[PDB]
Amino acid sequence: NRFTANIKGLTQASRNANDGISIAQTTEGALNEINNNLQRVRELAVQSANS
Amino acid sequence: TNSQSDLDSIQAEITQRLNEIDRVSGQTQFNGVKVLAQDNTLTIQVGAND
Repeated sequence: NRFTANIKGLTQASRNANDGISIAQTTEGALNEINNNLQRVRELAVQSANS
Repeated sequence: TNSQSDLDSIQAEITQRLNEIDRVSGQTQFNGVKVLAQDNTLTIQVGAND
């Protein structure tokens, strides 16, 4: 009985962990978009600096 | 030798040339920036560094 419980818990635990990776990837997409927007802002600031 | 009626015409030319070098420096601009009207420093951001 103990082994069955562990096996169930491990698989389910494994099944939830994939979800954590998915959440990280989702955050990364948004973060990547933010970074892209930021790169443009820095370039614009450099252009803006000239007298 | 030059008469004073000569010097009047030469002065008319000289004042017109000086009005012209006052005009072409007073109102000349690259992107709305009077280059010769006033003295100042234009700083160029030539690098990613500050």
